[PDB]
Amino acid sequence: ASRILLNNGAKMPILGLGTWKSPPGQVTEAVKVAIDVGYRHIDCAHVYQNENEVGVAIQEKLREQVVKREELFIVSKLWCTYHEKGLVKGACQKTLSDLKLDYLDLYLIHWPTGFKPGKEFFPLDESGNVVPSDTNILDTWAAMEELVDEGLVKAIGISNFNHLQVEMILNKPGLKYKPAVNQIECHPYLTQEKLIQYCQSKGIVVTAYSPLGSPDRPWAKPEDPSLLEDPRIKAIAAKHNKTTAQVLIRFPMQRNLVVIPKSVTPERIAENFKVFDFELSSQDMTTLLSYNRNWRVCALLSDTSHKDYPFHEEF
Ligand SMILES: NC(=O)c1ccc[n+]([C@@H]2O[C@H](COP(=O)([O-])OP(=O)(O)OC[C@H]3O[C@@H](n4cnc5c(N)ncnc54)[C@H](OP(=O)(O)O)[C@@H]3O)[C@@H](O)[C@H]2O)c1
Ligand SMILES: O=C(O)Cn1ccc(=O)n(Cc2nc3cc(Cl)ccc3s2)c1=O
Repeated sequence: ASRILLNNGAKMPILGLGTWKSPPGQVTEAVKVAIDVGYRHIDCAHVYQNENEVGVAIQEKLREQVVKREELFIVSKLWCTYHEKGLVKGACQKTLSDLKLDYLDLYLIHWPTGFKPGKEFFPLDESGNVVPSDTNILDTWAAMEELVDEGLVKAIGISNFNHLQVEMILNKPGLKYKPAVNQIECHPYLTQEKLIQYCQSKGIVVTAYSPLGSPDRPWAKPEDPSLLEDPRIKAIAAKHNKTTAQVLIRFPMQRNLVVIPKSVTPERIAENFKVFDFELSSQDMTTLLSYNRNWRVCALLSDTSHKDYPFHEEF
């Protein structure tokens, strides 16, 4: 299928467009091209500082009668500096206003960690440590629940939560909505078998981010492993007469995951969509999973001491 069923009864397209690091100057066109070749899910975030430009793309294609809103699946994320209960609605309404939407299909707690509230997205002390806020996961969740109850969002979830932090919400006394989705880093070098096992066994859909290894991540090192340049994957792709990326995208799809590859390059936006016309074999799958090195690209070492930092646990 092209969409997966969420616990709120809605269907989420398994392929969406990533927008982290998509420059404002270029993401409007990115989103317009994506919608034209068939993407219906867009992954956004206030912290990406481009939601206005996404918004412009979406409104235009609506008005062009290319798509209707009910066909779109728009995701955004509550940033760490807005975890306080009194800050959540405003944060959501800023995103809705930027995107020019009257609701979000899915809204996620971006990271489990709260940061000191203020203008700066990554507030630092004088020694380079990120300054936390005195917020906890459960209170933030209750604020997320309100947004559903108020019709601002159809569904809520989490992102970058380890299985203990997921359990905390699941077991929350007086829980109103279970998380629909957990959006985590996932690719052949970080295959997340245990967390995916956990999440799926709980009826929680897993979305795979940085499926191509985020080669444009601002802290990349030349010596870092590169999925897109991996000769082993290239060979699997050539066998299927597909590109390396196409394979890297088809891989999470065959694990019953949602996947959200990012591009602002029109030809790669279309390339990345052409993944519904082939299947990776059982061996292929097995082979890609064996490349796991539990290697992640998205972490924040300056925040490792946070009580809620997620990657100290095994999964
Ligand atoms: N929840 C979170 O904490 C979190 C964290 C990280 C990412 N995510 C989400 O996941 C999305 C995807 O992850 P990502 O942006 O980190 O990286 P990604 O999708 O793994 O890779 C994006 C990089 O790959 C390039 N690229 C795209 N298609 C290509 C192709 N067919 N061939 C060769 N290169 C290609 C892009 O180049 P161009 O764009 O220049 O073409 C860009 O430099 C993000 O944009 C964001 O929406 C969520
Ligand atoms: O947030 C995004 O979607 C993209 N993104 C942007 C900047 C960046 O440094 N990172 C790494 C982070 N790691 C943590 C780790 C934790 Cl515990 C909290 C926040 C972050 S941010 C990043 O993933």
